[PDB]
Amino acid sequence: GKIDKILIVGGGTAGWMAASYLGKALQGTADITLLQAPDIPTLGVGEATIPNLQTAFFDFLGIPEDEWMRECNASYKVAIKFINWRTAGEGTSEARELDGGPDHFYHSFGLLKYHEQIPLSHYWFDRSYRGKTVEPFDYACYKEPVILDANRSPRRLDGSKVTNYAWHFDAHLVADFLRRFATEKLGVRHVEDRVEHVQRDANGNIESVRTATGRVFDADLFVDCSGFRGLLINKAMEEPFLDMSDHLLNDSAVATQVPHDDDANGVEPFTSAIAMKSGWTWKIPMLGRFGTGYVYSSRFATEDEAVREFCEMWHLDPETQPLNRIRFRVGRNRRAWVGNCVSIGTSSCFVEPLESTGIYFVYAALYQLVKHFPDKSLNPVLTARFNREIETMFDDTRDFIQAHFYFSPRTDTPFWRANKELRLADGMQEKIDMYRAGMAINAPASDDAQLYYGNFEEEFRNFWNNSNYYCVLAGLGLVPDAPSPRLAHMPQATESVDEVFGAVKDRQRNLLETLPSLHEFLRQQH
Amino acid sequence: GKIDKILIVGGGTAGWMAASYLGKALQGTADITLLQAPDIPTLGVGEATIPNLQTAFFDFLGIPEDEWMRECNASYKVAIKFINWRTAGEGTSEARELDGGPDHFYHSFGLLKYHEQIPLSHYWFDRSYRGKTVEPFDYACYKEPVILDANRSPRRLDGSKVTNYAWHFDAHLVADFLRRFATEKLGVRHVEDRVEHVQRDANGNIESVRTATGRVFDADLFVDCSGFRGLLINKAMEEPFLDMSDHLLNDSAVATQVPHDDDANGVEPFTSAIAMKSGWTWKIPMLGRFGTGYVYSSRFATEDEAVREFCEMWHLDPETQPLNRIRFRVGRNRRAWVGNCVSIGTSSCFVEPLESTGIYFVYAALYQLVKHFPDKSLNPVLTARFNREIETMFDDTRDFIQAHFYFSPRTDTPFWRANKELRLADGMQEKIDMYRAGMAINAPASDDAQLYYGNFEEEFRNFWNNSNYYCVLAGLGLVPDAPSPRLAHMPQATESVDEVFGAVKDRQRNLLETLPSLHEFLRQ
Repeated sequence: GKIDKILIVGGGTAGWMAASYLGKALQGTADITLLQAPDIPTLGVGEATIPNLQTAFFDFLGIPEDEWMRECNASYKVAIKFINWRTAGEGTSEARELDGGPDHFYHSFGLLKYHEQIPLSHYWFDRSYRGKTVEPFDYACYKEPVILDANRSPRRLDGSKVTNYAWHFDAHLVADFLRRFATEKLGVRHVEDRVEHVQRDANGNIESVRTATGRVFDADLFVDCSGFRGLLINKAMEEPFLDMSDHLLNDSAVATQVPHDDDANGVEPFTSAIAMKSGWTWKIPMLGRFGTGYVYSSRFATEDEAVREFCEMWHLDPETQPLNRIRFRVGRNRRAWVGNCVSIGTSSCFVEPLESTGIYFVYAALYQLVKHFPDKSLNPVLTARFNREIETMFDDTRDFIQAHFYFSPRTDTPFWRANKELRLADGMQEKIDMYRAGMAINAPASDDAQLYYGNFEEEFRNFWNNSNYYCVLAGLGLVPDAPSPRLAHMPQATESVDEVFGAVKDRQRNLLETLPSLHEFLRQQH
Repeated sequence: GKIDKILIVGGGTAGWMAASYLGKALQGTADITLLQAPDIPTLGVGEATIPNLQTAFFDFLGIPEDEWMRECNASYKVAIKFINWRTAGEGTSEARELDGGPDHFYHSFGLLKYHEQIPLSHYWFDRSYRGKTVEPFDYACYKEPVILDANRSPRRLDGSKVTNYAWHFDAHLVADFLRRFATEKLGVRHVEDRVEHVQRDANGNIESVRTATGRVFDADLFVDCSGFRGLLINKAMEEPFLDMSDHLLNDSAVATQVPHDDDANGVEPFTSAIAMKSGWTWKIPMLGRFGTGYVYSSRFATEDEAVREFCEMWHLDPETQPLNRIRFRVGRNRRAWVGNCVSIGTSSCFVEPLESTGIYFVYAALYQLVKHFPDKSLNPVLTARFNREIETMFDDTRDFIQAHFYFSPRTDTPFWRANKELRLADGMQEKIDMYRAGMAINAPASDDAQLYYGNFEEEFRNFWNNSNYYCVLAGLGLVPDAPSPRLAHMPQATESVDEVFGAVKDRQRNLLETLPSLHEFLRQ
């Protein structure tokens, strides 16, 4: 028979996302309960997202962007801005000078146009390599950088959208919002209780969960949203966790939230990823405040050193500033789903938030869970395919992230040097090989915005694509060995591409002149 | 420095396709010569194709469908009709009875509708498993079977397309067309001569090709289109061919062209794949003629037996009917491209034409070749990526075709029983497991037709998709173990699905009444 009963263990963000998505997907055909025990609450230190959060998650739920944004005090994200990844020095919020300008580059959500079937990146590098341009890749190929430099809104005062964007918010507010939504609109049962004992049967499946009050919860399917502890997937099911520290040295964070006077300084329409001596710091602007965290490697800095260098960066008192000290569990389970137990969220996998993938990993996995939905016979092929989708989503992100450090030119601290001594995974070395040979890496099948950020399957298959790779690699200074050989056979195309770079320049100038500041737009809403 | 000179060796279908495509892609920036020896030419036994022949090949060349179709006396293909794959007996052109009707099923180019993000196949099976319908998958889910039963045109008299379609033609005619195009409009040099000696250098790359007349041709890149011989890739470069007869028993054919009275019988808008005792037989309708070929396994039938059983099927006289007897090389090179030598066509790989992939393999490889186009330094990464794309293209097709034989329920001859004793490749076994578990296999990311058969990278990535698997597997009688578990959680979706089946029944009925016969349309 069908799954009748689902027990979600863990509240927080993944828990209530799971409750909401499953509540919606299976509405009226399964009874869902979430077990949540109270925890020491943390500061809201900020979460950055990607555009398909609206199209894959909130639209699936039937929640308009305006409804959730209002309740979560959200702001807009047009790009990640990478600061000081190429220059030596202390951890500072000001960009250093590099070749006549600030040491920054953007990874934005813009689409990279094709010209005559070839991505603009390849024409850019062709001209760069032959000294016909010295303009950075991101300024040449995307309208976004010029308007991000001026803190522009991604929407006009009349509401019309000029660029792809996503969101900055306090995760706690979003979890709250979803808890209200699941319990009130979807009849998800909320039980405040603490897991004391997980009972397994002779097949290794979870039979039930007994709580500290002595209540027993049985279900056909268990969803582990307990975070790093992995109370079901690791403690009960004994599934091993794969530590990825031969690829990823960062395992810790110190974080806080800082009041901000938006009236005096405006709001930045981007996340900042500020390179540090032994890691990097996020800055996630919200309304009246920003979230910030130094992600660092315990192998290269003590907790005290990280605290001191994070506080000094922001001119905060390390003795009195409210701080979150976090030790992460980096990596993934050998298998995300085992028996009748599916892990979702950090109980499944975690990588540092360098590319804003944390929330995405939750709803991407829920999408895959519903796609591979079992009945009570729990057909093993469903479980196996789900696992393969999760493993690829994680490993590809792990690789992509590793490359941000591996290809930094910095040699100034033990941390930056040690990153160059790690190996890239085989699959990543293959992409780098291709990239050096002038190939696109996972070119999107279409340069259409909507078809990509609006159709989840397409986006899941092609999650890190050529645009993403060139932003990061060319950003850091890794470029191909020579221009794509095809281009020498396309003289007309290399002439006419001039008008494509020109149309980018025009949009850059026109948007810079007509767009209001992000702050101007936010005040109008509120 | 860039590739300045290309030598194509061999000038049949693949050679002239290669000449046209490269001549177009590299126009004015590379000198191309084609070398072709006068061979005993074969009967035109017919070729069936898939819709992206227009969008990925002829469109690339800038040649309208009307131009080439008229010059190659082409006809229209809407589907492959599989006949007698489920019933015991002799090789006959007429479908036997099975469960109250003819033993046939269609594999159409039509698109399978999604309903509530789920392919129609899944709702069909759910209804079928629960005894709500006895209707075959193809008639439930596609408008095509009903209009194909009546030999309807895929275009109205006014020109409007009512369904996806491809083409039937004599390859010899298209190749001529392409020869005229490459030579007259793209400056490709045609040399009629035989290869006598291929000289290689110290790195093992081809330095030059010397001919029987003593002429010496050098190039930066060599394209082997020499067919099964592999004069360059296998013989000169010594790249091993990988035989794949552990997945595919068929290795031979007896083929001919049969005159056809279109005025009396009409023209079938489909290729027929007619199951035989020791293989299967294609029927490819053209204008006033059909191409036909018995594809068979030499391990199960002698050439004589095949000849007799093929001639008896079509009421031909074996003593006087012109026949081609072919022995195929089944499989692919270990690597399609080695050093400065790229194989394109049957010099590269071959599988029986059960799913009309032969021409597709040429332009698909040509597309990949241009995408991974080298300079004179022959970056090893471009070569390896190209090789990987060819392996996958080929192996996926090999697997899909094996499935046509492995899941046939026939046990009446040694040939049908021996197919069941082969192994499916690990990738294919995984797909079958997924299918049984109620999953879509390689569902199209989009429900949309144009975006699929009109964007090559999209179709290459997703070439055998869920629609194809269901057509063939459900056609043959392999269906999932139980309905997709999701559907029991979608009561509103399984209710509203009825008006989707209804809409198909409607289009069936409507087009059956309003469409001209294919005969009618061709005459125009």
